[PDB]
This record gives sequence, C-alpha cells and structure tokens, in this order.
Amino acid sequence: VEQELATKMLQIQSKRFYLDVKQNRRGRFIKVAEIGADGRRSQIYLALSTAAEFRDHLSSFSDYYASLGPPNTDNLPEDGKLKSEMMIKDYRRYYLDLKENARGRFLRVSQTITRGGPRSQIALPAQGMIEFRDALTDLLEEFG
DNA sequence: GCGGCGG
Ligand SMILES: [Cl-]
Repeated sequence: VEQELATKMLQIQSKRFYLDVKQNRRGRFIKVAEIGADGRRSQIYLALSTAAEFRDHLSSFSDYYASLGPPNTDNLPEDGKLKSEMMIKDYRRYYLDLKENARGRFLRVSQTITRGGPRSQIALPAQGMIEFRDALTDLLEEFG
C-alpha cells in the first residue's frame, strides 16, 4: 500500500534514474532507482529529512569533483574514497563515497543496517550529480 | 557505451 505522489526520470550516461516520492501508512519517502543499460535495477529508500541531507551534500561533492585533476595510478590496486560522508536515519546508515576507477569518477551511495543483512547501493556518474541534485530539489520544494 | 572490488 504505497501511493505514488510525484516522479522524476533522468538519463545519465548509460543509466536511467527514477526519483519517486511515495507514501504508505507510516509516512512519506523518496525511492531512488538506478536502471543499468542492461535493465538491472538497484534501489534505495530515503526519509524526506535524509533526502534533504543528501541534496545538501551533493553540492560539496560536485565542488570537489569539479576541482580534480587526472587520477593517478601507482602499480598497486586502489580503493580509496576521494571524499566520504555518512547519513543516519533510525537504524539505517547511508554512505556517500566519491570514487574513481578506469570508468571515471562516480558517487557511490550505499544503504546498510547490519553486516549480515539486506544491502542496497546506487552508482551515479560524477558528471550527473548536478542534474540529480536539481531534480531532488524540485521534489523537495513540493514535499515536507 | 560502458561501469563501479565480496565473503
Ligand atoms: Cl522525515
């Protein structure tokens, strides 16, 4: 029992993103879906307060990204976060990591509760963060 | 036209 309240769709590189504001008996939330070029779906759910936090943080990630030069690569593998933030809502944790690999820079958004439990993540090309931010802002202006 | 380092 989830009533749809508003939607936005974005095409970013080979991916499509849907931002949907919905409501159930406990309240309102925003669902963020990533659809890969092959059709693979990944989704995260956000309280509206968390969504606004997310929207706020995207600007600093974009500022940081815009200032970067070329990666540089030694001869060992690397994870490395270029930049990290974490958000919390109740028992849910959201990790925002700006990362680089051979496929470019991207924002990893990961949702977790416990080590042995359900996990969800989306991966947003760094070039799409401004567009994504402004889409989130449009929905936030209409809700909560 | 991708593609995102797990248990
Ligand atoms: Cl809330």
